[PDB]
Order: sequence, then C-alpha cells, then structure tokens
Amino acid sequence: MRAKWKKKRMRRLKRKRRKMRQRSK
Amino acid sequence: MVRVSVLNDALKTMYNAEKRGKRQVLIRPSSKVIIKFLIVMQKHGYIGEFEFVDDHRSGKIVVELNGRLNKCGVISPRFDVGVKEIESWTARLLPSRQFGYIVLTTSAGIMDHEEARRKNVGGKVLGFFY
Amino acid sequence: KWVPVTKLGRLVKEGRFSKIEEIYLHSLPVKEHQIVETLVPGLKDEVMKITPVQKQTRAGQRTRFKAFVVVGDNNGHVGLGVKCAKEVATAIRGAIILAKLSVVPVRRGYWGNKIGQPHTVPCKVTGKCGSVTVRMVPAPRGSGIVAARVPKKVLQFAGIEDVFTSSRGSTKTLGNFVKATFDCLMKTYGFLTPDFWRDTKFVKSPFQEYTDLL
Amino acid sequence: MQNEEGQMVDLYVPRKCSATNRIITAKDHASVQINIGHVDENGLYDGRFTTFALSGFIRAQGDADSALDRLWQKRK
Amino acid sequence: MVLSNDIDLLNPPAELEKLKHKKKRLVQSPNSFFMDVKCQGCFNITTVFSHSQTVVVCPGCQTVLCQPTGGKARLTEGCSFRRKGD
Amino acid sequence: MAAEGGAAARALSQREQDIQMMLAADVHLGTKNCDFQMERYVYKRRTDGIYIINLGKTWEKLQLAARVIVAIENPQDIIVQSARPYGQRAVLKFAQYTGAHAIAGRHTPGTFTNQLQTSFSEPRLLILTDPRTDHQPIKESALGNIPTIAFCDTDSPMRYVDIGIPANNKGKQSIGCLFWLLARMVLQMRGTILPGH
Amino acid sequence: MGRVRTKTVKKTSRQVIEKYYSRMTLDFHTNKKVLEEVSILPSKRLRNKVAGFTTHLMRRIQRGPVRGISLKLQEEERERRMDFVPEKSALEVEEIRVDKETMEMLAALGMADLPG
Amino acid sequence: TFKRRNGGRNKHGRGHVKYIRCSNCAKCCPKDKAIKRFQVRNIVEQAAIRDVQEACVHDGYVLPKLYAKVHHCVSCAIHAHIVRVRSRENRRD
Amino acid sequence: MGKTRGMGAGRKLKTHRRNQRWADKAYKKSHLGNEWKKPFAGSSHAKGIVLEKIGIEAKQPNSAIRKCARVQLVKNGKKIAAFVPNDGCLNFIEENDEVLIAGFGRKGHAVGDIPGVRFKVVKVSGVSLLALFKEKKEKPRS
RNA sequence: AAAAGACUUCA
RNA sequence: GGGGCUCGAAGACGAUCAGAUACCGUCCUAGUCUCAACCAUAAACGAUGCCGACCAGGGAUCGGCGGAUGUUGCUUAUAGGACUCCGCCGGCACCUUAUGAGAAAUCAAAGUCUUUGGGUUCCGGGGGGAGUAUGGUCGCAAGGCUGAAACUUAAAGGAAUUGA
RNA sequence: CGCGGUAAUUCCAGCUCCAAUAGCGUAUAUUUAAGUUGUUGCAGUUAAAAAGCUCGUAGUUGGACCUUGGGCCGG
Repeated sequence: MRAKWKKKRMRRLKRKRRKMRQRSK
Repeated sequence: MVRVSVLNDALKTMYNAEKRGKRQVLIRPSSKVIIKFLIVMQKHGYIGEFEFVDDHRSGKIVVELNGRLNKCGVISPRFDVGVKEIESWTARLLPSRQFGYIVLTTSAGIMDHEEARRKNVGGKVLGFFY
Repeated sequence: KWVPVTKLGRLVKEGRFSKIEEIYLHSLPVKEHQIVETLVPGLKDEVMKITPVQKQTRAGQRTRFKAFVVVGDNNGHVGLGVKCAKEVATAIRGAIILAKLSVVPVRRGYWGNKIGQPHTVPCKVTGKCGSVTVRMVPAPRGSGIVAARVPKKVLQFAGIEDVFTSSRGSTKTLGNFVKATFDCLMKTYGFLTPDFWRDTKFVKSPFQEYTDLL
Repeated sequence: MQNEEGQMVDLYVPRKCSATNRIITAKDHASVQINIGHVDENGLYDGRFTTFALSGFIRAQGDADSALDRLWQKRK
Repeated sequence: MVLSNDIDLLNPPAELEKLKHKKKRLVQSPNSFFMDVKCQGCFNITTVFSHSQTVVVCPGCQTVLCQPTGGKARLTEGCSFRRKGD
Repeated sequence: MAAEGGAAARALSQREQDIQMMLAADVHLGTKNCDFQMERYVYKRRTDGIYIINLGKTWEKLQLAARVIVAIENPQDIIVQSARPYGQRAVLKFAQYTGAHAIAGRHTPGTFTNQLQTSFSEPRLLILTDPRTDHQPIKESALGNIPTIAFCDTDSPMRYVDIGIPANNKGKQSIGCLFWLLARMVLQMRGTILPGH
Repeated sequence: MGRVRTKTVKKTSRQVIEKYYSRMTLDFHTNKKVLEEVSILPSKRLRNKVAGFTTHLMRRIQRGPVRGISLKLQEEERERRMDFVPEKSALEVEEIRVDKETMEMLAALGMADLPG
Repeated sequence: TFKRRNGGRNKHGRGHVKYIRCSNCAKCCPKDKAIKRFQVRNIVEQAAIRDVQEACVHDGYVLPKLYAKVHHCVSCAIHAHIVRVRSRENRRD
Repeated sequence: MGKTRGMGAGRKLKTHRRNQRWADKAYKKSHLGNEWKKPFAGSSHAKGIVLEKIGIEAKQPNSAIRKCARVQLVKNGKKIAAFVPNDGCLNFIEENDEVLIAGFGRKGHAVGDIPGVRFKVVKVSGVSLLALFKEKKEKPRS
C-alpha cells in the first residue's frame, strides 16, 4: 500500500528534479 | 491437516469450561492419543461411537476432571506429520520434568517415553503431556 | 498493643490457629497485618526500590513516591507491598503492612529424582505482569540463583536456592519488573503433578468450628 | 508425597476444588467451601457432610451454579 | 446445566438432530423418506420420494400428485398420503 | 444433576397444600423468549411467548436448599438481603421466624468487604430476592468468600450465584412465598416447629 | 442563596428530635429552651438556627415518616403491620388452576388439581 | 482510534453505499453515515394556526405539512442539531 | 501468521533469514561493506598527518569549543576530524606530525555533540597522549 | 460564526 | 469518435488578506457521460492472508428447507405465498459476558504461541536518507513496478493515564 | 544518557576509597546478550509488517478400509 503526504510531495519532485538538470534553471 | 493437535487444543480449553466432554470426529493417529491417555489414566474409559456405516469415525470422551483436580494439566501439540524434526533415544528434549511423559511414535508403534527409551529406539514427538 | 478486630483476627491471635497453613487452606482474606505477625514474628523486611512519581495538579505539583518492600521469611513466604504517598517514609510503612497481608506460600519441589529436601520448584512456572515473561526453569543443585541482583532477593524470601531464570519484555521498567517475579512463585499451585493430584477429604472451615467463641 | 530417603515431604497440601477443576490457591480468597449435611428425619445430622469448594474463577465465568448442581447429589 | 453433550447422549431429541447437518449426525440417515401417495383414480397407491424434484404424476391416472419446491414436495389440492416404504 | 439421599424430615416432602401456595403465589411464571442454557425446567413451550416452570423440579431444589442452611450450628449467622419492596416484606418476616439477621433496603458497599469498617459481616449463607438488582452485593460476597443463594428468574443471573431456584422475581406474592416455605423447612429440622402445616 | 442547612445542622437536628420527642413540640419558642438544656452553643444565632430547623422537621414527622428520623412511636406502628402474615395474600381458593406444563408434573406426583 | 465494535463507522460488508449530498454544503456522504432527521412540521406556527383557520373556508382543512429529511456532513449537525456528545455507554444506542 | 513447519519447506525459512540480518548493525557492516566506506580499512588504529587545528563548537545546549584537529590518513585521501582530549593537547598535537587515531567506541559515526568528529586521538608524536598531559613523559625534540 | 499570524538557549 | 445538460483543477474576476494565488463569491476549459482503446494505482480497508478443527450464552434480520387440522388468504377447497412460531444449514453482523489473548484500548477472535512446533504463503526485522538514487523492467504519456547506499542520529512510534 | 554558564560526589590536581592484581586499559573483527534472525525459538487490529482481488503451477502439504486384531502357556 501507499502511505502519506511524504510520498505525495516526493512523487511530484521525483521526475521534476530529474528534468531540472536538463532545464537547469 | 492431520487432526491430532485439534484434539489436544480442544481438550485443554474444554477443561477450563468444566465440560464433561466435547465429542468430535477422530482419525487414526488420533485413535492413538486416546488409548495412551487410558494407560496413563487421564481417561478411565473411552468409547468410539459410530465407526460403522457413517461417513467418518468419531468418539465421545468421558474424561477425568469433574472430580477435584484436573488430571490433564496441559496437553499441547509438538508438531504433526509431514515435517522433519526428529529425536533419538539419547537426543531427548522433554517438557514437564518427569511428572508427565513425551508422546512418541516409535518404530513398533506408539508407546510412552520410558518404554521407547529402555528399548533404545528413537522416533518423532507428537505432543507434550505435562 | 495487639487487640483483634474482626472475627478473622479473633481466630488467629487467641491461639485457635497454630499455623498459617490453615489460613491458606480456608482462603481467609487477610487485611489486618497483625494477624500474620502473631503466628509468624520471624518476618524480615527489605525495602527493594523507591522510584519517583510526579503529577502536575490543579493547584501545584503533587509528587508521590512508589515504595517496594518485600516481607517474608526465607521458607516459602514472599509478600509484596506497593504504596503511593506524597512522603517517602509513609509509603514504606504502608508497604510493610501490605506485604504481610499478601503473603502466599510457594511450592518448593524437585525435578526428576525426589532428591533430599525441596530446594527448587516442582514444575516450570511462569508469571506475567505487563509484557514481561519471567520463567522458572529447571536447574541442577548448587547452580545458585542465576539472576540479576533484584530477582535474587525475591527468590531468597521464597527459599529457592537453585533455578535458572530468564526474562524478556522490558527489563528496564523497574516498577513492573519486581511485580513480574512475584507472580511465578504464587502460580506454583497452578501446575498439575500426580503428587498433588491426590484427593483430600476437605478440612472444615473455622467459621463453623468456632461459631460460639466468635 | 515421599522422598528418596523415607520421609513424607512437601508440607501444605492445598485445597483443590470440586465443581471447578483446578487448584484452589491462597491468592484466591474469593473461593468458598460449601458443606451440605447428610440428614435424617427431623435432623441436621451434623458430623456427616458432602463437602465441595467453588473457585473465584468459576464465580466470574458464570458456570458456578451449573457445575455445583451436577455434584450436589448426596451419594453418587 | 453444565451440558456439552447430553445426559443421555445416545438418545438426543429430534430437534437436536435437526441442528447438526445430515453428515454430522450421531446416527446418520436420510431425514428424507419414501411415502405412498393415494389417488382415487388409480386402484393402487404409488410410492414416491419426498423431495419430488420432477412434477410426478400418478401412473395410471393423469391426476398429478405433487408439484416440486425447494425442500420436501408441496402437494397439490386434495390428495392424501401415508408415510411408509419397505 | 438432581439430588437424592438422606431421609425426609416431615414437611420437607411434597404436599398438595405446599404446591398450592407456590402456584397461587405465581412463582412458576417464567419470563418470555429469553431463557438460559441452565434451564431444563421448561417442558413444552407454552402459548403467548412465555414459559411456565416445572414446579416438581423446583421442589427438589427447595428441599435440598434447606439442608444447606441448617448445617451451621448457630442460626443467626445467615443474613438475608433485599433492596426491593416486594422482597423486603419477605426478608423481615423471614428474619423473625428464623435466627437470621435482616438487612432491609439499600445494601451499602463495604458491608461484606472492608473488614476494618464497623459494618463488617462474615455470613455463612446469603439469600437474595433478585441477584439482578442486587448484583453489586453479589460481587462483594464473591470476593468475601460468602456463598450467595438467590431466588432467580431466568433473565436474572443464575450465573455466578450458586444454588439457583427458578422463581418469579418480577414481584407479586411469589418472593414472599419462597422465603415463607424456606423458613418452614429449615425450622423443620431441630427447630421450634410443630407437625402439620 | 444564603439560607441552606449545613452538615453540622443536619446531624444535630435529627439527633435532638429522636431522643427528646415527647418534650419536643411544633412550637419554636419552647424548643429554644430545649437546646439550652441539651447543649451549649456559644452564640445566639446558632441556637435560633437549630430551633427553627427542628420545628419544621417536627411538622413533617407528624404528617408522614421522615427519611433519616425514626421515633419510638413511628417504629411501633411499622412493627404492628409486620406482625400479620397469612400465606402472604395468595389464596386462589382450594386447589390451584394451572395452565399446562406443571399439569404433566402434578399428574405424575399424585396431585389432583383444578385446571383452567 | 478503535474504541468501537462498529469498525470504522457504518461499514458492514459494503464499504461504500451510494452517495447523498448534504443540504448544507453538498459534500458527498454515504446514506448510513449521512445523518437524517425527520422534520415533519406545520407550515403555520403555534400562534399562526388560529389566524388562518378563522379567515379560511372549511373547518381547519387538514393543514398540509412539510416533510423533509435533512442531510448533514456530520460537522453541520454538531453546530445545532443532534450530535452534542454523549456519555460512553449510551453511544451504543 | 505462524512459520511453516514442513519437510521441504525448510528452504523458505533459510532464504528469508539472511535478509533480516542486514537490519542488524553488526552483520550490515560486513555485508554492505560499510567498514570500507568508513575511513578505516578495518584496522585497529590508523595513522594520519595533521592538516590543521580546528576549533569545533559544541552542539545544542552545550556551549564550549571542543578543540579538534583534522588529519588526512596516510592510506587514503580521506580527510576527517579527530578530537584531542585533555587539558592542553592542542599544543602537544601540532601540524604535520604523525598522529595515531582510534574510534570513540561509537563504531564509526560522528560522536554527536561534536559534529562530524568520527575519531579521537590515542597518541601524538609516538609518545602517548596520556603521558603528555599528565606530565609523566615529555615529547621528544623533532 | 471567519478578524486571529508570529514568538531565542540551558529548559 | 459520439456527446458536452450539469458541474467544474488551471485561468480570470469580488471580498477577506501586509501576501491569499485559497476557504468564501462569480465566470469556466480539460473533464464529468458513453463506446472501442490505453492504464494498474487508492484509507482498492476489516489498516485484521487463505484454508480446517475446536473453545460461550442470547435475540434480531437476509436466504432456503422442515414441522402447525395457527392467523391472513379464499386460492373451487387446498397447497402456496405475506405474517406469527419453533427447529435448522449457510450469512451480514449485533448484543452481553470472555473462559483466554493483549502493552492497553479492545477482541468469540487480535482465542486455542511460553499450554511456545495444524497446513500453506506473503511481508517486516530502529528512526531518517528513501521509497529516492541507480539498474532492470513496463507504460501511449503521467509515471508505475522492482528497489539501495553513502551519511546522519537516540529514539521514531503505539495505547492508556495525568496536567495545561 | 549526559555534565562544565564560579560552594561540579561527572572536569583538573592532591587525599582517601574502590576494585582486578604480574597484570590491566584501548581499538577492530567476531560470539553471547539478541527469540536483532526466531530449527530449538518471533511479530504483522492499533507499534516496523498481508500482496487490490481471484485463478493457479513449480513447490510444499493431504482422509479413512488397508494379514490386522485377539487368545494360551513358559520364564
């Protein structure tokens, strides 16, 4: 199962921060 | 499964109830436990009802208690068949401390702990009589 | 002075009872400590542990103290007193009284062999308080009391000389830990031996034997 | 209860119930002893009793009455 | 009283054999039965199973006999029956 | 199950007169559908959703119960109890007939327990009119090693009160009849009693 | 507000009445004198308080029993009522009139009995 | 947490019923957890009854009452209607 | 709930058991190879050379300058901080000497109150740290 | 009922 | 694709607000709906594996069955059926005690594991890092599934209890 | 775990005491403790922990009649 808002925030940030190195800015 | 454990478990909870028996279906390794009880006089009588025509076999028990003290303080299983955990005549783990006996199916047949030990033949524990 | 209040106190002090064995048999509820003192003046005290309690309360803090005292002989008799009071000394005094009320006998016995003179426990026996399991475990003689400081003391009052003990659960909770050890010893009269399976006639209650004198 | 070397040993043979089945402990102050006298015509006929005990445990289980009723017969 | 099992186990009441399933019984049998059902139109009376299942008709007379239902058969209109079989 | 042995005292045997009082008083009127496992005493379930109690079975219990009361040499040590006004009538008159002490009205906790308290009681037997309402006194007696006999209806707890007598604790003449009969029986063995009724 | 009876007043008021009762009256003025005889109360207002409360209670007693006050005279009345005892008001008239169940038992107990 | 034999709250082999929306806020609620209350009530008043019937044809009429079950989001019921709290034993009612 | 008791089923219990051990610290140290990740090789002691004397402030309700020195291991490139215990000893250490360091008894990891200080000083200049503060022995010249 | 947010260390 | 009534992320507006991007008000797109396709996740819950036997009283209700010269029915009469019943298989669950388990709250199962071993399977094995990093795998995409470690640090967490 | 913010039984010296004693500290690895590896000997309602669900294999596990039961002597 799936827990709490820790995983909710980090889900959104999971692929965003991978793509924030291609973007950079 | 194999019944065996079910009889032992049912016996001790029924003692707390103070019932004069519970009556249940029985099998062939659970024919054995009842006859051993008779020898060490937890039972002074046992009867195997309807083992003749019916779908199953069974036996109502007439059981010691309804007296003063319970005779069977504890009986609790120590593994059914289909497993490898094994003792020898020298290996002997035990419960109780000699007040009780350790139920053992030996080579010849089911006998109590002292009988098997003297003959020097090992086997596999069925349960722990305290 | 002595002075017995209650029918129960009258029976014991006025020499109609000679033994504490009788009291246990007929399950007489002790609540006055003086009763047990007359038959057994040989009881020895021992303040085991004092541990702080704290409140925050409606007008100021009101801090109490638990006091553990075990009173007993060294011959099958343990007794457990726990009292909470705002003063350390008062709690200790009360705990001595309480311990005497709660004296309950302990079976010493043998393992395999009938040996010479009971010094061990007849059976494997367990006592539970909170989550802590404490186990009386067969041991050969001359092993000593194999326990930490505090469980040794309890078993000295019990008169047991040789057992292994092992405990699991929170050992660090001082309050509960002392309580857990007591229960094992009292629960000795809860385990079936063929030796005690033997049927007795039933002694007659002092309430019917001494109606006139009460 | 014997010893290896003669002597009857282990003092305080406890009470031990009848209707309930289990040892009557010292802790169990709740437990009770019921004496029902054997009777003759117009007589209590004391000095003859059927003696029974009842645990504290059965007195909470609710089986206390039921168990006593079975045994209450004067001779069995 | 204290009863688990009866004071006379060997003869229980029929209501306590209606408790336990057919397989579970002390003395197991069909609780179902055969019966002879009686019809004016036929000279002889026809033996029938209690749980009809099929809409059984009497052999000679086309009167009917009973109609089936979820348990033991629901007899239809004016007919009579005795409960017997050898 | 039921007890047999001994010799019947005199009036302890059944009479047509004795059954007449009990059935008139309406002791035999049991409660409705609710009915404990302990009750063998129904035989045929009676119309309008109620069970009546076999009074021949009840007779055996009453006859036996008297034997237990008088078996302590000194008669005063038994205390009777009743909060209820119906049973208060029974309690006071019972105490008059026999040695027995009465505690009428509210029980008050710490009478049976709390030995240090002045109101400490030791009784050999306790008779309660209804253990259902008097449940709190049952608790103190249970801890106090005092047996509790009670006249019980089936929805009243025969549970954890030893010697249950199927009754009609609801009210009417029923409670008073039970105590009246009990008093007559206990006096029958070595008391003030006279032959006849 | 103000004029509620205290615990000290409650205990004393019952006690005085119980063991002075024939002498005691409904009259306020005479029962002030009684409290001088029975106790020393140091101030004036204490005497008046107790005297007033007791007389109110005396009225209630002579109009129905009071919960915590029992007198010799009232106890005697209760005793007289509880000396009567027939069957305890069951009669029914000779032979009972049972309604099955017990019918089967009574038949095999050798008791005739009426039914209904 | 678990103080309840009732499990979560009104869930007995179902988990989810079929949703009503509150009269007050329109939040979805399954029917058994909704809180419904019978407000069968007159149009008039206490006082108003008299006035209408005096100045109307027919003896009293019948008076054609208003019937509404009122749906709450739990929270809404707390502020006025029937929740109020309780004592522990009476909560099993 | 209960564990399998069965003649063949032995295999299930064995396979699961190994995984559990990794939660336990002692087995984890070997299995992951965390010992290698920690600055020591697995050695009893390790030697470094003093880069600097650094004055590390104490954490949270403790206030004090602990006074440490950072050493770079001879074996590795790894720079780490080690505590100099005892009165003086900041003078006795000195830059560019060989210092023998050992763990705290924390078995790796920073001590807690001194941030990032993984080790403590056993001896400086081959003498014994213990001797020097006590004034039992004196440092050799050079 | 919508106007109600912050607030050092040992503690 | 059909289809877009309703409502309605974002946006855009009014108050409130130092900010208000919100609750709250107003406009409203995707979407909501349906169909063929993707997808694979939820507090997808009973936070409670599946299966079997046993240990405890009682009343409802759902389903079927059995027994009533019961009621209603009036079915030509009946049988049925709805109703009242008692017995009963298998239910969803409640109720009250719980012998017993548990840390307690509670629980006829969280019992029958210290009386330690009924059969089978899955998972956890301090808290964080981190459910991420990385690789493999998959997905149309979102991203999922599988899933570490460095490093940090002494408690995280539960239930009950007493204060505020 | 904690102490040291100036009368610190936690520091630094001295004294005195404890305590192993020709031996003792310290580090790393390892065994015990640790039932933290659960064979012996675990937990999963709420603390870490039942897969969304079912089918279902490899694999484990699996009922009963079953030349077995009874009788005699000897020591």
